[PDB]
Amino acid sequence: ADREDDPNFFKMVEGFFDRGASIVEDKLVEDLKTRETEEQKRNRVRGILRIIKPCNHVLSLSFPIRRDDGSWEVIEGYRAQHSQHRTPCKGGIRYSTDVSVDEVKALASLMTYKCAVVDVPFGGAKAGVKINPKNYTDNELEKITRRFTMELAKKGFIGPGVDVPAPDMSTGEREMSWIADTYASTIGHYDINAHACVTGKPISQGGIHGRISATGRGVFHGIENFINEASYMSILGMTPGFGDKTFAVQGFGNVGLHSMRYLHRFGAKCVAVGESDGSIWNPDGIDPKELEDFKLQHGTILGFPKAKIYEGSILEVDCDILIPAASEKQLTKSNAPRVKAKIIAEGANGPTTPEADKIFLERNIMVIPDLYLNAGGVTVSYFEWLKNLNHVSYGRLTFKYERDSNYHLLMSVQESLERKFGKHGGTIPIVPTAEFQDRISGASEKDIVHSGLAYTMERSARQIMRTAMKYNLGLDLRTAAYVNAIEKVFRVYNEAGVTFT
Amino acid sequence: ADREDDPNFFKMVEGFFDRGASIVEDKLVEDLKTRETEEQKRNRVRGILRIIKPCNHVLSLSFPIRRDDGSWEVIEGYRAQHSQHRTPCKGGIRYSTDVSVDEVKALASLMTYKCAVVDVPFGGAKAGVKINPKNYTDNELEKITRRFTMELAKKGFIGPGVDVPAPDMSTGEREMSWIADTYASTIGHYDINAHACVTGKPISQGGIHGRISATGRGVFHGIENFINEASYMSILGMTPGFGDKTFAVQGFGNVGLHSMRYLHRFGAKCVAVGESDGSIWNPDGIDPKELEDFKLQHGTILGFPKAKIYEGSILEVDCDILIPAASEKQLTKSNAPRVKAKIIAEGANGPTTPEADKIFLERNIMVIPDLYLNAGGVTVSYFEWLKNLNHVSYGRLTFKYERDSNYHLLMSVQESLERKFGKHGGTIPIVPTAEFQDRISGASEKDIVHSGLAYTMERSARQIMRTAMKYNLGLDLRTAAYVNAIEKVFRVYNEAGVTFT
Amino acid sequence: ADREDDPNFFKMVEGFFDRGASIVEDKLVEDLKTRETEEQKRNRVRGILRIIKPCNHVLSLSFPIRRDDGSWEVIEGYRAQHSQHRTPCKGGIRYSTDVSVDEVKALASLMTYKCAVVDVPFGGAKAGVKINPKNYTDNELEKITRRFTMELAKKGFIGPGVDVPAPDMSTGEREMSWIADTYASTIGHYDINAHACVTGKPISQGGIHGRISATGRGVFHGIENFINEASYMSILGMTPGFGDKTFAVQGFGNVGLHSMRYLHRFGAKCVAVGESDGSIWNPDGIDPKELEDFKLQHGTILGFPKAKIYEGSILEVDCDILIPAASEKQLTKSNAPRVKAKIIAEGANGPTTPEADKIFLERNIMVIPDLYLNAGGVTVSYFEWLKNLNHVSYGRLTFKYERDSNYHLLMSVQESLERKFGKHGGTIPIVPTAEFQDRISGASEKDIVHSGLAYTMERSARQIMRTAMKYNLGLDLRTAAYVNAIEKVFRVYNEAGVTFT
Ligand SMILES: NC(=O)C1=CN([C@@H]2O[C@H](COP(=O)(O)OP(=O)(O)OC[C@H]3O[C@@H](n4cnc5c(N)ncnc54)[C@H](O)[C@@H]3O)[C@@H](O)[C@H]2O)C=CC1
Ligand SMILES: NC(=O)C1=CN([C@@H]2O[C@H](COP(=O)(O)OP(=O)(O)OC[C@H]3O[C@@H](n4cnc5c(N)ncnc54)[C@H](O)[C@@H]3O)[C@@H](O)[C@H]2O)C=CC1
Ligand SMILES: NC(=O)C1=CN([C@@H]2O[C@H](COP(=O)(O)OP(=O)(O)OC[C@H]3O[C@@H](n4cnc5c(N)ncnc54)[C@H](O)[C@@H]3O)[C@@H](O)[C@H]2O)C=CC1
Ligand SMILES: NC(=O)C1=CN([C@@H]2O[C@H](COP(=O)(O)OP(=O)(O)OC[C@H]3O[C@@H](n4cnc5c(N)ncnc54)[C@H](O)[C@@H]3O)[C@@H](O)[C@H]2O)C=CC1
Ligand SMILES: NC(=O)C1=CN([C@@H]2O[C@H](COP(=O)(O)OP(=O)(O)OC[C@H]3O[C@@H](n4cnc5c(N)ncnc54)[C@H](O)[C@@H]3O)[C@@H](O)[C@H]2O)C=CC1
Ligand SMILES: NC(=O)C1=CN([C@@H]2O[C@H](COP(=O)(O)OP(=O)(O)OC[C@H]3O[C@@H](n4cnc5c(N)ncnc54)[C@H](O)[C@@H]3O)[C@@H](O)[C@H]2O)C=CC1
Ligand SMILES: Nc1nc2c(ncn2[C@@H]2O[C@H](COP(=O)(O)OP(=O)(O)OP(=O)(O)O)[C@@H](O)[C@H]2O)c(=O)[nH]1
Ligand SMILES: Nc1nc2c(ncn2[C@@H]2O[C@H](COP(=O)(O)OP(=O)(O)OP(=O)(O)O)[C@@H](O)[C@H]2O)c(=O)[nH]1
Ligand SMILES: Nc1nc2c(ncn2[C@@H]2O[C@H](COP(=O)(O)OP(=O)(O)OP(=O)(O)O)[C@@H](O)[C@H]2O)c(=O)[nH]1
Ligand SMILES: N[C@@H](CCC(=O)O)C(=O)O
Ligand SMILES: N[C@@H](CCC(=O)O)C(=O)O
Ligand SMILES: N[C@@H](CCC(=O)O)C(=O)O
Repeated sequence: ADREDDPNFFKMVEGFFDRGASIVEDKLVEDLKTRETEEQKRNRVRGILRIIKPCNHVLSLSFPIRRDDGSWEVIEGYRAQHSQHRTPCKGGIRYSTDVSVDEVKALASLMTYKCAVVDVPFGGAKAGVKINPKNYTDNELEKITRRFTMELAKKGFIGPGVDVPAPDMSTGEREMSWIADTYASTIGHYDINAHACVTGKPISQGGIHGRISATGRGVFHGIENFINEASYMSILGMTPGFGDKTFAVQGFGNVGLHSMRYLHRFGAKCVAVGESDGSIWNPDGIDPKELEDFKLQHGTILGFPKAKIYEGSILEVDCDILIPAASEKQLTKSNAPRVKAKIIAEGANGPTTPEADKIFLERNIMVIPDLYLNAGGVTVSYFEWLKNLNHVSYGRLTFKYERDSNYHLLMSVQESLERKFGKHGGTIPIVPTAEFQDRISGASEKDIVHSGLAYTMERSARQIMRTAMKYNLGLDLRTAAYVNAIEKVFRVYNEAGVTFT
Repeated sequence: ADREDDPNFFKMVEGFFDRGASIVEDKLVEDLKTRETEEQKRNRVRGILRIIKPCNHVLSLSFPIRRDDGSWEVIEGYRAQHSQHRTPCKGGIRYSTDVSVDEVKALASLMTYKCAVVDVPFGGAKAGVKINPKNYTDNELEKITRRFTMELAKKGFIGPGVDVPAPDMSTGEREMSWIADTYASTIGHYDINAHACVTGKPISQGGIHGRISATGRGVFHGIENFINEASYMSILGMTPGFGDKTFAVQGFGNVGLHSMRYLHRFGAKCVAVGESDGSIWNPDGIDPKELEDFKLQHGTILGFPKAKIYEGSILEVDCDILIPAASEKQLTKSNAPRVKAKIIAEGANGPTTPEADKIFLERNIMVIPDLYLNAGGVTVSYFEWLKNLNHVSYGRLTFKYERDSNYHLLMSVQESLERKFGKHGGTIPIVPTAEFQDRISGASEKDIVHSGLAYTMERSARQIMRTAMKYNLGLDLRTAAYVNAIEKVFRVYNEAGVTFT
Repeated sequence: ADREDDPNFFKMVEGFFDRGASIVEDKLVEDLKTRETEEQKRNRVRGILRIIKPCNHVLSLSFPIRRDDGSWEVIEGYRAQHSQHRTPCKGGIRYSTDVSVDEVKALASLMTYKCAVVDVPFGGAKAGVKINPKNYTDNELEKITRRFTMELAKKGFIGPGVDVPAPDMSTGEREMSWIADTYASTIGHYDINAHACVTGKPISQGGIHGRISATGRGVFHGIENFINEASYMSILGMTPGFGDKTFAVQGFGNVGLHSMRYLHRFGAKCVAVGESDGSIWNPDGIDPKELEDFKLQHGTILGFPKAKIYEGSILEVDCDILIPAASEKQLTKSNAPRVKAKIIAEGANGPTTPEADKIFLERNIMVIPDLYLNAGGVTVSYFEWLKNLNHVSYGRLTFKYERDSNYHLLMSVQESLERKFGKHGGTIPIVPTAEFQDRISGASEKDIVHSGLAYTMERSARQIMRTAMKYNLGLDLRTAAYVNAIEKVFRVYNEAGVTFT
C-alpha cells in the first residue's frame, strides 16, 4: 500500500461511477420520455443512480476452524453483493489479509459494471477470506473454503440462481472444486443445477475449457482491439500491431502468466515480470514457458537464469505496455508520473487510482480500464455457468451434422457446377480448406469459449470506442466504460417499478 | 455521545466478556476432565472463548424505498447474528441514526449473554435501520420495515427457526406487526410457524400478554431481588424494601414508562424523567399515569404541570435508584463521579461504559447489569415465541379442569373431615381463599407471563448472587453475570465437536 | 441360470473393473503430478479406485400393493446408486424375479462405466422390482410402478437432479409414462424440470425421438465401427462390411427387435431369434417386420411360418454375429466353447461371464463389450434428459434460419460466379443436392438423436480401439473399455478433494 494516494477502495470506484453518472445523466433524462417531463426525469434518474452505487448486501463471517495442530482459529470472511438487477450475482473469492469489507464492497461493485460492460447478465458480487493462504496447510485451506461455502450458502450468498462465486487472488480451480462439492453434497443436494453455483471449476467438475486462461486471453483481445486502431495509436505515437511491442506484467498469477503467454505468442515481447517479492528483467525478451517452468519448480520468479533480478519498481520498467495483474491501488499519485510506458492494460481489479488516471490522461498514456479488459474472466465463467445449466458438453448433439450438412452443402456446389459443365468440363472437386476442415463439424467447447470471448471483447470494445468518440473522452476509456455500464444497469431499474412497493 | 469516554461499543462488551473469561477460565479448565489434561484444557478453553466473542454473521443492507414525495432514498440497515449455539437467534430491531455495524455487533453479542443469563435458548442477534424515524411518515416507515424484512428474510436473517427479531429503540408493536405480515404473506407462506418469526407482536397478531411492559416489569423484579437482600443493602447503606426509595429514569420509552409504572406501584417515588429533549423534576413524586397522559397528548414530557423542567443532567439527579432506559454509553468516565445515587438499574442496553463501572465499584454504587435486568424483554418474547409454536392461547385446554379438579380436591379434604367428625361435629366447608378463587382454574396467559418472568428474574438473580459470592465480586454484578453467561454458552460448544469438521 | 459358472453379478463386474484397474494404475500414478511423488501416488490411486468399485447407496423396498382381487401383496424392490461423481444418477428399472440386490448392485455399477464409455455425465444406477410382470394385470402393474416411484422419490432415489430412471427388462414407455406422471403430479409438483426425472418416456410425455430403438441402433453402430476395421477382421478371418454376414439374437425385446431391424437393413441377415420359451431358425434369413407382426399378433416367436423351431441353444447357432439381448450371465465356462460364431455383440447387460471371456479370447472370438455397445440406450436417454431441460422440441427456433441462411449462402456462391462470368457465361444455378434438401433447414430432433448417437458410438469406439492398441489388449475390448471408464471416472475424484472432509 502507498500512503500519499491510498484512497478508500469502494469510494474510489464510486468516484469512477459518479463521473460516468454525470456524463450520461443528460442522455438518461433524454430518452426517458415519461409524462413527468421536467427535471423530475433528472431526479428519477439521480435517484436510481443513488440506488445503484451502494452495495445491496454485505455478509460478514467470523467462523471457527480447528487448524492442523489441533488448535482453534477464527476466520474472518466477507461477501458483498453489489447489485441484483441481474440474478444471480457473480464475482470471485479472494484470499488475502488485505481483505476488508471496503475492498470486497469495492470489487463487488466492479463486478456489477464489469458484467454490464461485456453484457453478462449477472449482478456484481465478491468475497474475501482474510487469511494469508501461504500460512495454512492444504488440509486447512480445504476445511476453510468448505466451511466458508456453508456459511455463505446458509445466509443465501451462494446459489446457482442467487450468487455464483469464482476464483480470484490466491484461489483457483482447487478452491472452486471444493465450493461445488460442499454445496452439491449438502444444501444443494436436490438442486439439479447445483454444480452451477460456482465457476472456475476444474474441467472434470463441470468447468469450461480455457477458463483459467480466459481472463488473460481476454486481456490479449482487449489490448488488441485498441492497439490495432491507429486513431488511438496516432494519439500515443505508436505503431499499430503487436509485432514490435514490449510489455511488462506486475504479478504472475492466473491473469499475469496468461496475459504474458497470449501476447508473447501473438507478437510482443515480455521485458519484466513482477511478483510480491521482486521483479525480473531482460530487454531481449522472457519466454513464458521457461519462466513458468521455473516458478513451478522453485516457487519464485526471482533468480531466473535468462533474466536479471530488477531492482526498482516493476511498474516503472521501460516498455510499451504495462499490465498490472496484481492487487489494486498500485499506480498512484506518486509513482504514476514515472511510468515510462504508453499503454496500461489493467488486468487486475482497479490497480490504478483516480489520481493516477489524471496523470495518465495528461501524459497521453492510454489506460485500458479494468471494467473492459479483465471481463474475460466473468465472460468465460458466464459460459461455464450456461454449460452447467445446459448439462451438455457443447457441440456434442450436432457435430456429425453441421459436419455432414456442410459436406452435403459442398456436394451441392459441386454437383451443380458439374451439372452445368457436363461430363466434359471435368469433375470439379469442392473441398474444405485446411482452415475449414478444423471447423467442418462446427462448434466445440474449445472454440465457443474462444470466439464467444473474442466476440464480446471486440463488440464491447467498440461499444466503448463509440462512447469515447461520442462524449469525446479520448483516452479516458475508463469513464467511457462506466458510461456504458451505468446506462445498461439503469435500463433495468427504469423499466421495472424499481422496487416492490 | 461523550468524548472522553466513548469506547467502541462491540469492544466495550468484549471488555465485559474478557473479564468474565478469566474469572471462570480456571473453573472451565477444571470441570473439563478430558483425556488431554494439560493446558490444552486451557487452550481448548481459550479457543472456544475466542470463538464465542466475535459475531458469527453480519448482514449490511443498502435497499431503496420510494419516499412519500415520489423520490427515491437508500436505507442503510444491519443485522448481526452474534452466536448460534442456540438457534434461533433472538434480538431486536433498532431505528436510529446512531445505528452502526459496531453498535449492532455489540447489542447482538449482549443478546447472546442476556439470553444465557435468563436461560432463554436463543443465540444473540440485533439489527438497526439507520433512520431517524420521526423524519418519515408512517406509510414510509411501513414500506421501510416491510422491505427490510424481505431483504433480511431472503439472506436468512429472519425466520422462526433461524432468527426472531423483536422491538427496540423507536420500534414497537406496529413494526413487529408488519414484520410478521410480510414474512407470513410472502416467504413464509407455507410456514405453519410463520408468525413465530418475530416477537413483540400485537396481541391480535400472535403476541403474548404483557410483552410491552415485560421488559419494565422485569426491571422491577431485578431491582427487587437485590434491594431485598440486606447483604447488599448493608453495603450501600440503604434500607431493605421499596417503601421509601426515590428513583429517576432517563428515557420514557417501553423500558422507561413501564419501569416507572412498576416501581411507583410496588413502592418507591419517581423524582425525575429524562428524554432526548430534557428532563422533568419533582422531589415530591411524579405519577406515571399523569405523565404518560401528558406525553400522549403533547408528545413531550417537558412542561409537565406537576413537575418543572430540570436544569442539568438527569443521570445526576439526587435519588436512590438510577434507571437509564435510553441509548447506550450514557454514564462515562466523566459524569460517573457525579451520579448522586446508589443503585444503577441498567434498563437500556449497555448504558454504562467500563470506566464508569470502575468509578461505581470504588464509590460503592451497585450497578445491576444490563444482562440480567432487561432480560425481561427477551424472556417474555421467548414466551411469545413458544405461544406461536404451541398455537394455543395458554391455559385454554385445562381451565375447567384444574378448576373442577381443585374443587374436587377441596371436596376431598371436606368429606374426609366430615367422614371423621360425624354429624355432631358439624359440616366443614372447605372453600378457596379470595386469592385462590382467582387461580382456581389455573394458569391463564396473563399469569404465566408474570410468574414465568417473575420466576427467572428470581432464579437468575440467585445464580448471579451465588457467583458474586463465590468468586467474591461483591457489587461487581456485571462480571458476575458474564461469568454465568460465558459458562452456559461454553457448555454447548464444549460438548459438541465445536464445528462440523 | 447356469450351474458351473454362475458367479456373483456384482463381483463379476468388479472382476472386469479390477482388470482395468491394474492396466491403467501405472498411468494413473504417472500423470498424477503431485508433490507426494512416491508409490503413495499409487496408494491414493488405490484408494480412489477402492472408493469407485462399491455402490454408494442401495435402497431396499417392501411396499404393499393391493392386487385386483382385493387382496394384499408385498412387493420387493431395490435401487442401487453406484457412483455420484456425476449427478444425476442414471439407469433403468428392471421387472423380473431374477431381481436381487446383487444383480441391481451389478447393473448400477455397469451404468457408471457405461456412461463413462460414451461420455454421458451421469453416475450409474439401476433398479429392480421383484415381480414376474406377466402375472399382474396392467392395472396392478400401474399401481406397482406408481407406488415404487413414490417410495423411491421420498428416499431420494429419483429426481431430475438426483437420479433419472429409464426402461429395461419388462419395462418400457408405459412404465416410464407412469413414473413421470406420479412425480410430476406429486412430489415434483413445483419442479419445472419434473418430467426430466425419467427417460424412455413416450414422445407425447416428453420423450425423445428414436429412444425405443436407440439402444438397438447403437448396437448397429457398435458392430459397424469394428466390422469395418479389417485390422480386427484380419484377426477374425472375416470380411470387412455387413453385406455378407449372418447373425443371431437371443431375446426379441427392445434391444433384440431393433438390433435385428438395424442390421437386416444395413446389410446382414438374421438366422435365428431366441426368447424365454425357445428359438426359431432359418438360414435363408428372417424378416424382422414379419416376425414382429407375428409376435404382436400371437405373443410368441415360436411357430413362425417362415422359420422352423430351432433344436438347441440359440447362443450356439452357427452364424457370424451373436447378439445376446436377454438377461445376463448367458455365455459361461460351459457353453462358451461351443459358440460357433465370430463376433459377440453384447446387447444385454453382462450376458457373458469372465470365464466365457477367457475362452472367447483364446478362440479368437471378438466380444464387443456391454459397456460400449448398448450405451446407445443411455446416450439417447441423455438426449431425452437435455430435451426436458431445454423445454424445446429440438430444431424449432432455427429451422427457417439455417434454411434461409443456407439458401442465401448458396445464393452467394452463385452471384459471385455470375459476377465474374458476366452475361457471357450464362446463369449458374447453385442448388442443394437431394441429400442436402433434406438437411436444408438443419437439425430436427430425429436427426440429432441419430447423428448425436452415431457420433459417440463412433467417437467412443475409437477411444476403445486406441486403448486396445495402446495397452495391446487385441480383442480384449472389454478390458479396453473399463480402462477408459476407470480413467474418466477417476479424473473427477482426483481433482476434487475426493470427499467432504
Ligand atoms: N482468476 C480469474 O479468473 C480473475 C482474476 N482477476 C483479477 O487479477 C488480479 C490477480 O490475479 P489472480 O487471478 O488472482 O492470480 P494470483 O492470485 O495467483 O496472483 C497473485 C501472484 O502475483 C504476486 N503478487 C500479488 N500481488 C502482488 C503485488 N501487489 N505486487 C507484486 N506482485 C504481486 C504474488 O506473489 C502472487 O504469487 C486481481 O485483481 C483479480 O481480481 C480478474 C479477472 C479474472
Ligand atoms: N458432478 C456433476 O454433475 C458435474 C457437472 N458436469 C456437467 O457435465 C456436463 C457434460 O460435459 P462433461 O461431462 O463436463 O465432459 P467434457 O467433454 O466437457 O470434458 C470433461 C472431461 O471429463 C471427461 N469425461 C467425459 N465423461 C465423463 C464422465 N461421465 N465422468 C467423468 N469424466 C468424464 C471428458 O472425456 C473430459 O476429459 C457439463 O455440462 C457439466 O455441467 C461435469 C462435471 C461434474
Ligand atoms: N422494547 C423492549 O422490549 C426492550 C428494549 N431495551 C432497551 O430500552 C432502551 C430504550 O427504550 P425502548 O423501549 O427500547 O425504545 P423507546 O424509543 O420507546 O425509548 C427510548 C426513549 O428514550 C429517549 N432517548 C433516546 N435516546 C436518548 C438519549 N441519549 N438521551 C435522552 N433520551 C433519549 C427517546 O426519545 C425515547 O423516548 C434501549 O436500550 C433498548 O434496547 C431493552 C430490553 C427490552
Ligand atoms: N393471524 C393471527 O392472529 C395468528 C396467531 N396464531 C395463534 O393464535 C393463537 C390464539 O391466541 P389467542 O386465542 O388470540 O389468545 P387469548 O389468550 O387472548 O384467547 C382468549 C381471548 O382472546 C380473544 N381471541 C381469541 N381468539 C381470537 C381470534 N382468532 N381473533 C380475535 N380474538 C381472539 C378472545 O376475545 C378471547 O376472549 C396464538 O396462540 C397463535 O399461536 C397463529 C397463526 C396466525
Ligand atoms: N431398453 C434399454 O434401454 C436397453 C436395455 N439393455 C439390456 O438388454 C437386455 C434386454 O432388455 P430390453 O431389450 O431393454 O427389454 P425387454 O425386456 O423387452 O427384452 C427381453 C427379451 O429377452 C427375453 N428373455 C428373457 N430371458 C431370456 C432368456 N434366458 N433367454 C432368452 N431370452 C430371454 C425376453 O422374453 C424378451 O424376449 C437387458 O439385459 C437390458 O439390461 C441394455 C442397454 C439399453
Ligand atoms: N411435458 C413435458 O415433458 C415437459 C418438457 N417440455 C419440453 O417442451 C417440448 C414439447 O414439445 P413436443 O410436444 O414434445 O414436440 P412436437 O410439437 O413436435 O410434437 C411431438 C409429439 O407431441 C404431440 N404433439 C404434437 N403437437 C403437439 C402440441 N401442440 N401440443 C401437445 N402435443 C403435441 C404429439 O403426440 C407428437 O407426437 C419438449 O422439449 C419437452 O421436453 C416442456 C414442459 C414440460
Ligand atoms: N500452466 C500452463 N497452462 C497452460 C499452458 N499452455 C496452455 N495452458 C492452459 O491449459 C489449457 C489446455 O490448453 P491447450 O490444450 O493447448 O488448448 P488451447 O485452446 O490451444 O489453449 P491456449 O493455447 O492456451 O489458448 C488451456 O485452457 C490453457 O489455458 C502452459 O504452458 N502452462
Ligand atoms: N399501558 C398501561 N397498561 C395497563 C395499565 N394498567 C393495566 N394495564 C394492562 O391491563 C391489564 C390489567 O391491569 P391490572 O388490573 O392492574 O392487573 P396487572 O396485570 O397486575 O397490572 P400491571 O402489571 O400493572 O399491568 C394489565 O395486565 C396490563 O396489561 C396502565 O396503567 N398502563
Ligand atoms: N416396431 C417397429 N417400429 C418401426 C418400424 N419401422 C419404423 N419404426 C419406427 O420408426 C422410427 C424411426 O423411423 P423413421 O422416421 O422412418 O426413420 P428412417 O430413417 O426412415 O428409418 P428407421 O429409423 O430405420 O425407421 C423407429 O424408432 C420406430 O419407432 C418397424 O418395422 N417396427
Ligand atoms: N474474480 C474475477 C472473475 C469473476 C468471475 O468469473 O465470476 C473477476 O473479478 O473478474
Ligand atoms: N430488544 C430487546 C428485546 C429483544 C427480544 O425480546 O428479542 C433486548 O435487546 O433485550
Ligand atoms: N436400462 C438401459 C438404459 C439406461 C438409461 O437409458 O438410463 C441401460 O442400462 O443401458
